[PDB]
Amino acid sequence: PSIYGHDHIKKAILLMLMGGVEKNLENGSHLRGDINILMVGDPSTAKSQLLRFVLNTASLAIATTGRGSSGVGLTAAVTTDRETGERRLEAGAMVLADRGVVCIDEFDKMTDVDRVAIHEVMEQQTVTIAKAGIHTTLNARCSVIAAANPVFGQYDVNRDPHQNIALPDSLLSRFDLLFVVTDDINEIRDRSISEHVLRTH
Amino acid sequence: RNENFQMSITPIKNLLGRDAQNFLLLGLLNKNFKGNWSLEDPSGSVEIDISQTIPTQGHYYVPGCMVLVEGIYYSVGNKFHVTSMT
DNA sequence: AAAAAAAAA
Ligand SMILES: Nc1ncnc2c1ncn2[C@@H]1O[C@H](COP(=O)(O)OP(=O)(O)OP(=O)(O)O)[C@@H](O)[C@H]1O
Ligand SMILES: [Mg+2]
Repeated sequence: PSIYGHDHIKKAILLMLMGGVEKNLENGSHLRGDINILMVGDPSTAKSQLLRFVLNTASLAIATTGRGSSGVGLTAAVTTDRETGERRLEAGAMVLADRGVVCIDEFDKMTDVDRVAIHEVMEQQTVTIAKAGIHTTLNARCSVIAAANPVFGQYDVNRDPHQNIALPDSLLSRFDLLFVVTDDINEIRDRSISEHVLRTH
Repeated sequence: RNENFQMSITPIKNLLGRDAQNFLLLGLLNKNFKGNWSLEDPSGSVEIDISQTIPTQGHYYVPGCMVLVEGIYYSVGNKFHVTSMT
């Protein structure tokens, strides 16, 4: 209730938290069941705050940032057990978030290499690890919400949408909904949001 | 301290964000640098409108005297369309 | 096995 505006963003969040049913076929393999939402906008437009709210209100979710994560350790890791002395897999960031939702900040600022992990997971909702003699397919049917800022400091309305976003088209095509948010200067809305924020504090 | 006033007046500066609403104000009525009549308050100043002003007779309206102004604010420009002065 | 710093292409 403390976020002014963003009505349809809230509606999309509500539809995402309780998304559609998964369809499986004996011949059609697998059909994706949830919805992913991506947001891009100029700074200070309440994206991280809404993401934190979604994290707090969700039944199961994991917090992740683009710069402070590595794709190899984000899915599965190989470590040795102290008792037995053998090596066994450790679940990654989104494996723990199976059937949950994963929220990522600074999505555009993440290293390009790690992005392939998302390219692996969001494709078929299954991550396959093959390293040091371990062969297993791990299930991960999580939904991913991300927020990234454009290449320039502020969004350019007069420019091509493709050149405003640093991410490649391959991953952008997977996300169902693209939302662009800008803080247009308007004295009426400035007064309204100012009195609202002063009410909050 | 007046008995009648217990309606409330509003500072000039708080007129910036709203429009199409009537208000009561008071301040130094004088001429700005450009040459128009304006109201000055410890908060700010605005432009006035006189073309449809009905005064309270029996008063010498001279620049430099505090006057109670009633009218509607408009944000198309910065014109406070006055309807009465007392 | 996996993270982080350095010189050279
Ligand atoms: N509509 C709004 N209602 C209330 N607060 C808002 C609104 N829009 C922005 N804010 C405020 O903007 C501030 C900036 O917060 P935050 O950094 O999370 O936003 P952001 O848009 O996600 O920024 P960034 O792109 O830098 O991560 C917050 O303190 C938040 O309260
Ligand atoms: Mg933020």
